[PDB]
Amino acid sequence: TSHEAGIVCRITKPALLVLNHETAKVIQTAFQRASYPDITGEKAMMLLGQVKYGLHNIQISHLSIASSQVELVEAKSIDVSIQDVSVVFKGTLKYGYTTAWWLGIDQSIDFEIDSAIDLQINTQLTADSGRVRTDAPDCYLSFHKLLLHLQGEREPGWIKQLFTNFISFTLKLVLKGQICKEINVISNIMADFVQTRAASILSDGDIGVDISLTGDPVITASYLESHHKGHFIYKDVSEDLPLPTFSPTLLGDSRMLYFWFSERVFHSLAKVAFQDGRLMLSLMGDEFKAVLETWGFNTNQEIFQEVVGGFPSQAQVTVHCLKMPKISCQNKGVVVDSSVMVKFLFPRPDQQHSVAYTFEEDIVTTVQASYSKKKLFLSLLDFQITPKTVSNLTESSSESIQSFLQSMITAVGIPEVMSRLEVVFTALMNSKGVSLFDIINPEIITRDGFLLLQMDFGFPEHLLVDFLQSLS
Ligand SMILES: CCCCCCCC/C=C\CCCCCCCC(=O)OC[C@H](COP(=O)(O)OCC[N+](C)(C)C)OC(=O)CCCCCCC/C=C\CCCCCCCC
Ligand SMILES: CCCCCCCC/C=C\CCCCCCCC(=O)OC[C@H](COP(=O)(O)OCC[N+](C)(C)C)OC(=O)CCCCCCC/C=C\CCCCCCCC
Ligand SMILES: CCCCCCCC/C=C\CCCCCCCC(=O)O[C@H]1CC[C@@]2(C)C(=CC[C@H]3[C@@H]4CC[C@H]([C@H](C)CCCC(C)C)[C@@]4(C)CC[C@@H]32)C1
Ligand SMILES: CCCCCCCC/C=C\CCCCCCCC(=O)O[C@H]1CC[C@@]2(C)C(=CC[C@H]3[C@@H]4CC[C@H]([C@H](C)CCCC(C)C)[C@@]4(C)CC[C@@H]32)C1
Ligand SMILES: *[C@@H]1O[C@H](CO[C@@H]2O[C@@H](C)[C@@H](O)[C@@H](O)[C@@H]2O)[C@@H](O[C@H]2O[C@H](CO)[C@@H](O)[C@H](O)[C@H]2NC(C)=O)[C@H](O)[C@H]1NC(C)=O
Ligand SMILES: [Cl-]
Repeated sequence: TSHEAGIVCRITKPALLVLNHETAKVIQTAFQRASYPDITGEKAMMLLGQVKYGLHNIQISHLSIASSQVELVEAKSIDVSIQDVSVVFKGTLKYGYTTAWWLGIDQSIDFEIDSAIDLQINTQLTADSGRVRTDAPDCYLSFHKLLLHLQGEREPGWIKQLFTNFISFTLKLVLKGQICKEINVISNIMADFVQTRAASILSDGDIGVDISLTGDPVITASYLESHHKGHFIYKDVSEDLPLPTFSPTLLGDSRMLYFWFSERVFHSLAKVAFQDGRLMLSLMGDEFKAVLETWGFNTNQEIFQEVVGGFPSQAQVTVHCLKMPKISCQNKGVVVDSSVMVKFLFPRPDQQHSVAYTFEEDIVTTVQASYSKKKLFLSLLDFQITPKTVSNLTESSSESIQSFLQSMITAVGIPEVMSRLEVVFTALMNSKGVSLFDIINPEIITRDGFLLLQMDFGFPEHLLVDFLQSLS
């Protein structure tokens, strides 16, 4: 089929398989969070009269898991089978022979309950409140054993029989209610957390993002796919604009993670970014000098002397966008068409001899992108510069002074701004946790109308441990 979405996330079977390595940590958390209530009553026992009993303070004492498999069922669910969770519970048995007063005082015996269980959890994914919800109403438990063992192996005659006939089957059913219920809460905590962190990665100060879902997620034998709006929000105003169409066939399913972004999302980001007054740069005395030195030039050079010239520590250059930049994705790259104002001031003791220029121009850049060693790299495939109105502010002006400045915009300006841009977007990623992941051979691929992120990842097994630990 086809979906209306600004942003699409596709998590493939291979990704689930490396995620499955930590299924046991999740099941462990579920058992540790479950409540096991006191089992009490007072029953007539054979030859022994009314006996009042209670199993008390049931606590998990040991828990291990043998293995887990994961399978995607087309249009239905993510199905995880877990074999041989062995749980040892401990508790305290308290009873007294109520009617048989001649048999002596009430008793207290420590016990353990030993079980082995296979679980089958079939999780369905649905949209709720623009959020992906998880639901496993089909959560199967199969007990291999549930055996009571008293400390000291005491048997007056009524205990093993009572446990077997009145206690285990209703306990099994209580166990299932608690475990399955708690599998459901952890699953929804983990789903909601990812979504909130996704949104956080796309947010900054007064800039937020709406990644509300546009329909129920999709499951096939090969992947699962969520479709989001991707509208940027500025000071809590958003524009609920029509959604671009998305075609599932656009994506492969061999990498672990695919992210498809419409160019409409870039339009949205350029829009709020411009509104926030962010698309600007200022270089004063020694910052201007430092920028030239980065690109292999030097304010003390002969060729800079007529422009800068005597007081290079007092140079001033500003760039700012005049209107919102225009961003397109194309097969060749991402094209940003920017209308800028570049202002120069290289003062002299006499202000009449200060070189002072302003350049209104469109600069169009075709850019390709790389991710490597935890950094974003931006590449210039080509550029075009078309001035609209150049102004000199003093008499100190010449076709060759103007052409020096233009050449600086081109040779130093463009590559400097690109450098600053990649540094800024890399720091936005890092500060939101992206650095912590092992992103493996990611590809950034531009096409007509959309950008593609494809990658494998490594899951630092300690990150899930700490998150589950942080749940308390
Ligand atoms: C679409 C991207 C917009 C930028 C591309 C336009 C090309 C540039 C066009 C013209 C250049 C002229 C001006 C050059 C100066 C910019 C270069 C630079 O020097 O610096 C980049 C700055 C960051 O500088 P600054 O914030 O300190 O402001 C400084 C301003 N002053 C001090 C007043 C607060 O501007 C920014 O980066 C703006 C972006 C910040 C967005 C923050 C929200 C985080 C959201 C998402 C993260 C990534 C999205 C993931 C992919 C989804 C698809 C969209
Ligand atoms: C993480 C999901 C990866 C796989 C899904 C890929 C889809 C990606 C979609 C969108 C991108 C969103 C990014 C994913 C979220 C992690 C981002 C992250 O890098 O965040 C780091 C933090 C660590 O510190 P902090 O929480 O204090 O935040 C403060 C962070 N600072 C201090 C660095 C600023 O948090 C953490 O890493 C918490 C890590 C544990 C949370 C796992 C939640 C669900 C993941 C796996 C489920 C395992 C179940 C196995 C069953 C499989 C059966 C199929
Ligand atoms: C992994 C590398 C991350 C680094 C990526 C850096 C790229 C940054 C750039 C752009 C950010 C893109 C923003 C896009 C918006 C995405 C929206 C977005 O966040 O989509 C998320 C929606 C929910 C979910 C489908 C997901 C994640 C994992 C899923 C969960 C894993 C386990 C969960 C099971 C239910 C657990 C069952 C266990 C039990 C023992 C039976 C499961 C499947 C629930 C749903 C999530 C992606
Ligand atoms: C001495 C100096 C005097 C000169 C004065 C200066 C004068 C200069 C004047 C004007 C300069 C203007 C020209 C420069 C404009 C260049 C435009 C320019 O560089 O535009 C680029 C801006 C960043 C971006 C939007 C882009 C394309 C790629 C995008 C990236 C793709 C994925 C990236 C994700 C966030 C990361 C996911 C990776 C994951 C962690 C695995 C993403 C979306 C970041 C944003 C970029 C185009
Ligand atoms: C900006 O410099 C002007 C002199 O420069 C030339 O003309 C520019 C338009 C530009 O093409 C540049 O490359 C050329 O070198 C200057 O313009 C005029 O004014 C002065 C004094 O009134 C006059 O002597 C000069 O000959 C005039 N030139 C022309 C061709 O019009 C202008 O004064 C200056 N701007 C300001 C406000 O300082
Ligand atoms: Cl006894």
